[PDB]
Amino acid sequence: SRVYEAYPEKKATLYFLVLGFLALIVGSLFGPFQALNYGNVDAYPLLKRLLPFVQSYYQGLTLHGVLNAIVFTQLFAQAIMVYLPARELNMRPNMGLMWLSWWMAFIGLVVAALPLLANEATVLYTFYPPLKGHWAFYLGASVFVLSTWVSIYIVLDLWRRWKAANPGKVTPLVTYMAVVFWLMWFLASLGLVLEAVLFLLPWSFGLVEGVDPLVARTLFWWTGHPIVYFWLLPAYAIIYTILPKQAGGKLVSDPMARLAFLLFLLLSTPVGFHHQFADPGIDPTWKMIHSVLTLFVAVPSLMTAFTVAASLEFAGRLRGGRGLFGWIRALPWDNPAFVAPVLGLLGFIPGGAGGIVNASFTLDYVVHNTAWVPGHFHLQVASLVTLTAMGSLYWLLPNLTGKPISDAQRRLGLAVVWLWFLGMMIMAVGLHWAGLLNVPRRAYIAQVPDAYPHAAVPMVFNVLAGIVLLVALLLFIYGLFSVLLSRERKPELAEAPLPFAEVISGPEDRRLVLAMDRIGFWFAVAAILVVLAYGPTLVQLFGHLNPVPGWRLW
Amino acid sequence: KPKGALAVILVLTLTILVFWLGVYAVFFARG
Amino acid sequence: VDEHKAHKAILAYEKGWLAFSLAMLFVFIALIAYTLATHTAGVIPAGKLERVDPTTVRQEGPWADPAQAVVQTGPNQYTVYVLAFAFGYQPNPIEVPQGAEIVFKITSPDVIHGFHVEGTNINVEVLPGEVSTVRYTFKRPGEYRIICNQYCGLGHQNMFGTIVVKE
Ligand code: HAS
Ligand code: HEM
Ligand SMILES: CCCCCCCC/C=C\CCCCCCCC(=O)OC[C@H](O)CO
Ligand code: CUA
Ligand SMILES: [Cu+2]
Repeated sequence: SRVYEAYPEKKATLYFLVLGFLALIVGSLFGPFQALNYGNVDAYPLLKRLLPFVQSYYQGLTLHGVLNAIVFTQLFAQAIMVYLPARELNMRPNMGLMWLSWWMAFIGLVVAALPLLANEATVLYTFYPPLKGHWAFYLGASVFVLSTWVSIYIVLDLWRRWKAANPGKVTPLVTYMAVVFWLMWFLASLGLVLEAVLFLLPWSFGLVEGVDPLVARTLFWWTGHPIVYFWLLPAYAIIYTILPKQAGGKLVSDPMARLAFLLFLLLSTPVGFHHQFADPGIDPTWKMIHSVLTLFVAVPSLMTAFTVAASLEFAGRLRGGRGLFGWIRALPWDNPAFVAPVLGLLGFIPGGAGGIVNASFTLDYVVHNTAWVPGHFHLQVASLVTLTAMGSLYWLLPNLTGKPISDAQRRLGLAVVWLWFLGMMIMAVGLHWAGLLNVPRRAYIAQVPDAYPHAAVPMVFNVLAGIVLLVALLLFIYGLFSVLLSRERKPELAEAPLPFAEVISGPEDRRLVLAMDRIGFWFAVAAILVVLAYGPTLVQLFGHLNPVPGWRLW
Repeated sequence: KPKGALAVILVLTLTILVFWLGVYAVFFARG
Repeated sequence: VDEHKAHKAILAYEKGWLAFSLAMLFVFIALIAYTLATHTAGVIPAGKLERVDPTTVRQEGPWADPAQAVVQTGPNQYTVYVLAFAFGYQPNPIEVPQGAEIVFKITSPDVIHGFHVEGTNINVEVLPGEVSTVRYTFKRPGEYRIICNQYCGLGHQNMFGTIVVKE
């Protein structure tokens, strides 16, 4: 193809997309089985015939979390937030590095993968010491994540090469989003990196005998909160810059979009104690400090709510809908690339509301480590983020490949996203409810069937969801493979422009953009809040290391 | 006036308050 | 014009919304504030770093003899030294007077466990080589289940203990 000669990043992006979606399929096969479990039905005897390398409930759960929440989310962040800025600026990435990042990700995935399958790191996706997994997991994970460091450099190089060619011009909207998104992730990743190199890796190598588990969780949840803004922002990018045009309208405000992203840069990392509310030996004052800052990081989301809703109401009126609710009808509910992210935003309503409960310090004692939590994050990452990702298949697959999407294909995709959305809301009800009834997470409850008899109703919902979501998963594998196993190609598809939206602009726009565009100033601010937030506690805990021996209990 | 977005943000605010206040209730009940 | 009117009226609506939003978050913080001022506060772990040797906890000290791990340490105050381990608690059961200040002090000799007392707000991580310390007063008499709510291995789902609260 002469298409890939002109535009090589198309082929690199696609490599990212597929590995992610592969991961996602394998990841989500464990899903309905975990829902059945949460409904008191043990389906594991079954799954083990079918998949005989699975030895425990807790192995599956580990593969589920790692494969869905870490691999798919990162490979998607990688595809979207490199490709879109490349195409906004009509400029080419350094191709050498682009491939290198891919190879780093593939190699790490496969090294990590091997102990996971052989049952030598049944430690879950949080891998909390002193549960001691195979050294290969630690080394796997490490190279996988660090692949993003290359990604970061690629986009800053783009930016830089555009700014040198355009002195005195403001950063275009998409490349703006990606710039602060990559600089934020750089700050946010240093916890786990630091956890990996001074603790996990040396200890799994047997070069030191123990790890201090309080320092580990601390550095861990350094990265651990803002890894979820890293999942979310690519979806948000699409929803601000692409979803408008697909609905029929325009994004209502460039300034307000930018301010969203900039507040994430500032507030996404300095917040982790919200994961450590019930941890001993961390100061109550520092817990409150983190809780208040956790409420601020919700403000960009509250803000995104108004900007996007006003956008859809716009498009809708321009499409003939009148009155308080007629605008909603006028929107294009035939088009999967539209419906998906939108039903996603809908479930994010209850999911963001649970997010704020969990945030609120003392309130956390009600819900912490109960079913409430997985109920909360499925609405957030398993539906908004994933629904958006599947959605983009419907414009991104034919723009990287040249393969058309049929009418039929389109109709199946609509079914798929509907059922996924509905399955997720159904499971939310179940898990929210089981949790208020003290039902724990990370538990093979199906194996202690008389232990939670007061939760038999909420359990009915989780059996239902597990079925609805099995069918949705099956029609997705078949769907996606009918496109990716299609012979027919239209090279004029690969040659169109990405469906970016037009922006409504206003006199205030200029003076505002220029502020936000002082990027170095804003990054130094965010680094400052990190040192201040974590700094006095780490010096405490480092001053007082109590490392303990590792255990293998599976 | 963006009556539509305002109705959505109304829905937003209400869910937030039912979640948050409903859980505050449980806290002091268990307390 | 349409679009220019749209944007001005959108932004004028977005300005108030953001302000209502701040207001609400501030009230939430105030209401959290109040909890910190009340007895409901005891369930928050102590900040003090209090370090032990997980390797000797079972041989030496107030964890070593479960049948003595209840200690009257105040007029109406009792201390309970709890072991969380793979896969159970000691002492079992924990027997305690209704109405007294209970100060739990839980450690672990192996891996991280949860200490979550059903019907209460006691929900604390339990890390080896550190002591978790939480206070509470049982207002009703009866049996209360401890549930382990941190993944601690294959025995996790059967890790249960018992508090008996005496009339
Ligand atoms: C992408 C993934 C995730 C996002 C985003 C997320 C959002 C939040 N969460 Fe959460 N969460 C917590 C608090 C928050 C807060 C304050 C926010 C905020 O960022 C959320 C603010 C969100 C909003 C303010 C919602 C905006 C609403 C919108 C945008 C909808 C507009 C609707 C439209 C436009 C549709 C209407 C229009 C039509 C046309 C129909 C806390 C507390 O501090 C814990 C610790 C729990 C514990 O006890 O251990 C936690 C636990 C988790 C864990 C588990 C970690 C573990 O394994 O133990 C994950 C994976 C996770 C994911 C995610 N979470 N969360
Ligand atoms: C067919 C779709 C899916 C279903 C039925 C499903 C079901 C479940 C259930 C019931 C749990 C709770 C297990 C437990 O706490 O013991 C869970 C855990 C989890 N799921 Fe999903 N899931 C699905 C897709 C996803 C997706 C798309 C993501 C991310 C995008 C995801 C991420 C997670 C994570 C991070 C955990 C918690 C990991 C841990 O506790 O160690 N899942 N899943
Ligand atoms: C235009 C209006 C502007 C000004 C108005 C702002 C609204 C004030 C908000 C909250 C009050 C805080 C209430 C604090 C009292 C809590 C007492 C309580 O709820 O006690 C229950 C518990 O059982 C005892 O232990
Ligand atoms: Cu001890 Cu789970
Ligand atoms: Cu978080």
